[PDB]
Amino acid sequence: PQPPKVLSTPLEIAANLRQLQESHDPLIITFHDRSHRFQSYVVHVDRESNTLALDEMIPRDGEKFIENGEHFRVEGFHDGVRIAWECDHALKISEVDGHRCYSGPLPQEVTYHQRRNAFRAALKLSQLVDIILDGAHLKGNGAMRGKLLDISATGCKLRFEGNVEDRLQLGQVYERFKAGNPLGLVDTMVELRHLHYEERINTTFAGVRFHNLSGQAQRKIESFVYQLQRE
Repeated sequence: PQPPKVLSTPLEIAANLRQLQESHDPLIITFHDRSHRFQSYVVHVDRESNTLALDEMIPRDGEKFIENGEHFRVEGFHDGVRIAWECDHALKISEVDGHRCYSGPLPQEVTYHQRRNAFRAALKLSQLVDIILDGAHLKGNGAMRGKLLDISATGCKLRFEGNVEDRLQLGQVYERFKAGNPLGLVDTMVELRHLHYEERINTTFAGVRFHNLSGQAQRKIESFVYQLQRE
């Protein structure tokens, strides 16, 4: 679990906002009591002037709510961290070289949340590792063949052809998980944490957590994770 850090100083607040800016990290703007989510970007951060400017709404019609001076929440990711805050102040709509933006004071507080205990390295789609998901509590007939999509020191993301939801159970433990080269995992225990089926591409994705791993198994998983980002 663990809740997000609450950043409450102009120094920290501006530093994180500058990162969203310099990286052009997309923001999702949600207006109070309005379903639709709009997109923006941080385009100006000036701590001395206590000024923050957001990029023109997308869709453009959302600018209407800023004119209405409606309250909204803003959230964006930077290097895996969810940076979020509330804007309850009136913004000024400005236009520079045709590009418009909304500027106002820096938020008094910003939340900083990153929930994963270990970095997940994604595998190139052209180099997916073959895996087998199996165990005594697996429903249906036979072990399930699949592919490894991402992996961290603590778990991994798997891919299975077709819909396999009914053959699995959230929270269930599978003691016969295997992974081919270059991991060479055998008789590994994994616990299903999340899954969903995507009809459009007839694929079920699942997130599992490792359990009771030997040192050798850990060093092998961790060295792969390390190597995956080496490239």
